[PDB]
Amino acid sequence: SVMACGVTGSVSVALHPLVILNISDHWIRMRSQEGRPVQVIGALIGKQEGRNIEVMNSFELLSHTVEEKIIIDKEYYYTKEEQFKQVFKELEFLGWYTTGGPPDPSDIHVHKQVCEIIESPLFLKLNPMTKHTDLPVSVFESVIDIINGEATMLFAELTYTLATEEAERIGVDHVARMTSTV
Amino acid sequence: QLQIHYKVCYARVLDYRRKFIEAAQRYNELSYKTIVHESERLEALKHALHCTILASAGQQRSRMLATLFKDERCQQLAAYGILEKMYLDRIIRGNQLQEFAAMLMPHQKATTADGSSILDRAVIEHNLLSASKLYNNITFEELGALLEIPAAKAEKIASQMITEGRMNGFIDQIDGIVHFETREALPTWDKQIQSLCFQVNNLLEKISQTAPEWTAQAMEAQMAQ
Amino acid sequence: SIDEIYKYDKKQQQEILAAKPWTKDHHYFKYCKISALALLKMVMHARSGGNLEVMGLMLGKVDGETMIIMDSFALPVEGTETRVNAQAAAYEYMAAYIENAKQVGRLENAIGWYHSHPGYGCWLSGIDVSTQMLNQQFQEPFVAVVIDPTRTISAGKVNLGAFRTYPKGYKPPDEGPSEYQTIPLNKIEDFGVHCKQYYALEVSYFKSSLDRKLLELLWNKYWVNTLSSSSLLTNADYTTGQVFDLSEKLEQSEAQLGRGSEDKLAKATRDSCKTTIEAIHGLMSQVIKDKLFNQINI
Amino acid sequence: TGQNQEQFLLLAKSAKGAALATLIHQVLEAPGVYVFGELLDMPNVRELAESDFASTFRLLTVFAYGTYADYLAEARNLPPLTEAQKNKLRHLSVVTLAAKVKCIPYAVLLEALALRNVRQLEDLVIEAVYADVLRGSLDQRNQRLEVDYSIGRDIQRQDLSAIARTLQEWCVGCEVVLSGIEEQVSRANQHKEQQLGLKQQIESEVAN
Ligand SMILES: [Zn+2]
Repeated sequence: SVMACGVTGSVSVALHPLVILNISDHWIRMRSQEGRPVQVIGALIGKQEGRNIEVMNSFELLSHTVEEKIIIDKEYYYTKEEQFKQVFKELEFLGWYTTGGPPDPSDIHVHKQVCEIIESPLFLKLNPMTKHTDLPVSVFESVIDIINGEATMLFAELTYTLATEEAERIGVDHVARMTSTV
Repeated sequence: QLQIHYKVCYARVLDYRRKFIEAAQRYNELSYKTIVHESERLEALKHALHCTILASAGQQRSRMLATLFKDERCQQLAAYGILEKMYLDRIIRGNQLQEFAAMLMPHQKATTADGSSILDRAVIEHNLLSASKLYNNITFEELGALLEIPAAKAEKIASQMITEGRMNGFIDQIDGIVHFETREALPTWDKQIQSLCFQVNNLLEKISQTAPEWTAQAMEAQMAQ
Repeated sequence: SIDEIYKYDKKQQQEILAAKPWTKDHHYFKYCKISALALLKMVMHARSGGNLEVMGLMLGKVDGETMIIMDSFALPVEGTETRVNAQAAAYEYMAAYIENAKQVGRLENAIGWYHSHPGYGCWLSGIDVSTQMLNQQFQEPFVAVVIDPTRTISAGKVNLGAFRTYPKGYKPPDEGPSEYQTIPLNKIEDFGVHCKQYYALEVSYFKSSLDRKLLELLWNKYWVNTLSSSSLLTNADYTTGQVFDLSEKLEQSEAQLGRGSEDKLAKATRDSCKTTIEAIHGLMSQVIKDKLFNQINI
Repeated sequence: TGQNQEQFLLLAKSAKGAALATLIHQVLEAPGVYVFGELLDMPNVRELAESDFASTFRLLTVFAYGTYADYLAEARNLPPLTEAQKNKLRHLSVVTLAAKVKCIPYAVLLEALALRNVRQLEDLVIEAVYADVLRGSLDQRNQRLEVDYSIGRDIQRQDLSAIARTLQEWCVGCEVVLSGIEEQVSRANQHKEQQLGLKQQIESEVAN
């Protein structure tokens, strides 16, 4: 269980449910194409107001595997950024997402690559094969610590709330319900 | 080693040039180098922290404050108190600044006009903004007393910050009171309801975590009704 | 199988595009299936425009008489609602977006365009009709989706329509119920001129098995947001704007009674009813909140 | 508190009379430790009650249940406290006031915490908000403290029922609101259908 497991950080992440559906759809579509569950990876965009981070949208990222390690295509990201900046001018790259269980060495390797793009990226993990009764979404920050003389990166989990957008609430409710004025 | 000695010198030159955010970044990077002795890595971190505190207020400085606050090693530094307090938007006392000012080199105590230092003024402005988060409104006499400045200066700087758009509020000069952006009424009621129901969810999750047996036993009773 | 619709069959799509059954019938396409993802993204984009019209492209496919929308994306264009084929200015961007989408496994191609009508209902204006007629002439199969984000919020129900135009010269058949919407006086003339040049598709929504699971688990915490909505002040300016319009409508209905279009007062009465009913529903949620959290004591 | 609970419970199970008596003076003079429910319920600290260090147990009882005024009334019996401990007990007294009412006037605070000027009180409320004990905002003009959130201190085994007495009072409240909707919705249909029916009668008289 190699991660931080100590003091809290920013602790102000507001997540929009659009992002959860984006990631679900990404995983469902890749699973449909390959006929088996596939780990999917992408970018998280939104706003940062001081220590409050608002995760508003997301998009799929391109990657390759060199031997056994996952490499994010950085040229693809910068191209995608030039494209999302035209329609979401007020939004910024906040971090990345992937699917699976608790964080692992591969997630740290990729997180370091994302750290080459932005200073303090968030990491969101979604478990589409959950056995439990709580929403299988977790958010993490990275901390850089020294253990036995080795300066290493670890994840620290952050608590998060769901967004309070009225139109989004009605949309989500309408989707969840799927069927007089009063 | 010689290459690292240059890098240290380069950071020091930036420090001495008052390029504090750039110096802080270079010092911070030096603090990560495992080939450098632990004591000197911390000296580098301390230099990064001091330069970040002294840096001009803004996004790059705030991002570095966040980077340093996430670094557990900063808790071994005497200035951690100050770091934490500004990162968390807390009011910094004269006494705490006195000690920090004693931690600085002469060149780092640079003064703009009539003897007043950049840091003196930055701390007042930080404290004004921090006070705006504690109060809905406050008198200039009290605000001055809390910030350890004359009441006229508290009014003048508050007035400047409001005009400059760095603080939201308005001033009543006859009653001698500054009013801070309250954001009260009905939206606050909705936010308090959210806090209450979030407390409800946390309480249910903690009941299920600490005792799942009774949680299931009482969960079946809801379906029985 | 809930997830069967997510399977993309390229050859089957090519076969349908080679067959072109829509050329045999101008009422061929009757249904519009929209993914929960595309709905949410379009409503979120529409709300993000505020009181200004925005537009985007929809990615999807066809299946018999049904048009399927899988995804959508915003276009960085000016002149939505004023420029015919405003989307054309984003041609280059559309080509690159789709190219990049194909790199990450988005296989569905352009199926239509969406745009917003903030506070003035779902229908096609003259400009919209010209745009959709162009799209159906050169880009068929294509559909036009219109969303009112403002009315979605005020009514607490999603305000969306899917439309297809008739070719120049072609007349619709006998049956046209036309579900009534309040149209403001600055838009009603153009609405009336073009309302018979297109038809509305039957809209339905879908989500995946995982979406289903995740939305139930989201609800286990998202219920808090339903008891803290505050809808009366979020978009207040809308109801005050509608009342202004209602007042001018009533002025015209008074002029109709003066000396001497088909009963303007009844229309205005249904408008005032709708606006008031929305307002009272807002108060209903506020009173419910007051009953639950304030009237408790020690 | 959370870390300090385990950290001092580890020492509590491995300590004797005098060491526990001094440990009480160490837990009360430590930042973040505002709840002493697990520490007061220990058998090791139960031995100190009615013994050589009884006033220290009474001091722990005041810090876990009572207020600063209760300490002032029994200051001759209770052991002396430093400014940090006096502050902490004042913070907890403000929490008790905030548990009673949402908007606390300065007068009630000045009288309950035994303070002379307004800034002392304002600085104590700042120290409270900064130690994550209270949440809220101060109003100077109306001389009132607006409390947004206050933590739980008193455990109260005997008075626990009162919590349920309010919880049920909320439950019943919900049970009314729910039923209300069920009825109103029903009425909203009961009218609609009726009206439709009536319209269908009027429309049937057009043929005549
Ligand atoms: Zn339009």
